[PDB]
Amino acid sequence: CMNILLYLRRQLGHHALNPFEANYWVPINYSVAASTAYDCHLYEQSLLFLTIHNTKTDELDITLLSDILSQLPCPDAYYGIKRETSFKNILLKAVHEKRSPLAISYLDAANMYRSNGTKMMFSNTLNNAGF
Amino acid sequence: CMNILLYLRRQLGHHALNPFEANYWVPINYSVAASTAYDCHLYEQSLLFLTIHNTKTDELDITLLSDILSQLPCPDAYYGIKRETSFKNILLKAVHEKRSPLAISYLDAANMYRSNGTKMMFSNTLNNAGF
Repeated sequence: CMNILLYLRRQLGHHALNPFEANYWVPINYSVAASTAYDCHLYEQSLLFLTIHNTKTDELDITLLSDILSQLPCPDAYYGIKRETSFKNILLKAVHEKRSPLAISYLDAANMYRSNGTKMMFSNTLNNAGF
Repeated sequence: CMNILLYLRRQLGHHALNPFEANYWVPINYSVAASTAYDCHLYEQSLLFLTIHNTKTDELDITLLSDILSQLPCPDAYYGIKRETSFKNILLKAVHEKRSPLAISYLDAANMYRSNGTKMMFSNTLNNAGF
């Protein structure tokens, strides 16, 4: 369904003034299509559908955008949106970056001592660091 | 016996050219006295005997000096004598500082799997680092 929607989108709709109007020349909602795409694991399509909706109505879902940026295979992703800067957010940022200064080992040690998939993150950081 | 030795060394020697040779009025080898003092747990006294012996014979026991400086209460000890660096001198020097740069945690982690005392040094390094 996403493929046929995109395929109709590329073709020039009849008596359509705007190419984006040709995208909506079939009346569809881009948020639900983008959610289905991200559930279909083809993330570039989900990003395209988000861009369609934002260019139309500016209705980007922050949760969906953050999740897409996370799971997206591109290297410089997951930094597209800036989450509320808490300890957990910088813990995730460190475990994704895998940095030695202010290493995620310190953050996960704080989590374990304070009893706050953190275990998987700690083990991954330990194995990827070298210890 | 060490108390008598020191008491006699302190006294003014009649027709004695040097206070140095006055410290050697009773013929003895100060190196064995210093080793006994180190075994007597009076490390400052052991260093005094070691330096008087080195003033006489210039024949200090390097291993004995390292053993003395390992337990000396002064914080800026352990660096008087340099041990030619190997993968055991780096670890032992980093244990004392308990520092995160040039991580003693890293060297301990490497040695715990390369199999190159440690069962307490590692735990104390981890505790001192704060993890």
